Amino acid sequence: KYCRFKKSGIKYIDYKDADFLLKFVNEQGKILPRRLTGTSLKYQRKVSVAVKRARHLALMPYVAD
RNA sequence: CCUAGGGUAAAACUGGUAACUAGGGCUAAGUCGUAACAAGGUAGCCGUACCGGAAGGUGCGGCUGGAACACCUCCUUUCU
Repeated sequence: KYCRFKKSGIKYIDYKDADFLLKFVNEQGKILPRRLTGTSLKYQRKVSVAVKRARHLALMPYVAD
């Protein structure tokens, strides 16, 4: 129930990795709540805006299944 | 020359009164409806706009000074 970004030394969230951005998304392409992943709020905001940036850049789908 | 008094002109303050007219408090509790008090039978109230014999109704925003119900779809992590 810890933060995978506070445990490691990662300070940025890249959006050009569709394979890496699949760990914070639902099975149908929805952002997972930070309660299930233990991520702090400061990094949850960043991962949410990164997911949205990937959706805009057409690396992750809006409506998936 | 000065100045009491008198005349004249336009204003300011204030009192009384007036056809008609708006609202307020009581009287015997007359006529019409039941708007609020229980979730008052459409939750209530506040600001505002429109409308209607009347209490009032509706649109937008805000509050609980409202009752009854009221824990969860994903289970766990590697420098991307």
